[PDB]
Amino acid sequence: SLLEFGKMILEETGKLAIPSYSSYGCYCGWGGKGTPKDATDRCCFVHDCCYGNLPDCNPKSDRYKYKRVNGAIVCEKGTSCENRICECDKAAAICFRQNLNTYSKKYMLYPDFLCKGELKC
Ligand SMILES: CN(C)Cc1c[nH]c2c(CCCO)cccc12
Repeated sequence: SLLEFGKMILEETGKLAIPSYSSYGCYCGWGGKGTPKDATDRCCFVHDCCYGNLPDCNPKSDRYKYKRVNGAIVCEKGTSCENRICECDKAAAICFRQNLNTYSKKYMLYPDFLCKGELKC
């Protein structure tokens, strides 16, 4: 659920999900169109696509458990939807950490009309 995804992001990057990653670029947040603006936005695009592979799951409200083995994020065994949601979130969190160096505040509250073009998952 968003509760877990948020904690995961804070732990990884030191930034709070809202508002560092809730209105960033074209895909971090509501976002569903155009070309991702940068690497961080690409993390959100892939994350959206990952959720897209689970039509009968509810990633926003479905809660899962995960532990930290010294750095490493380890998804704990739950229902199959829970396990797959967790893997999607874990990947996004790592992708965010990996691209912290290029995160630009000029992409926060990014305008909708500038999200142009198209990209299939
Ligand atoms: C009520 N509320 C705050 C819902 C909400 C907060 N952050 C969200 C993200 C962020 C995911 C982008 O990385 C995606 C989809 C929904 C939400």
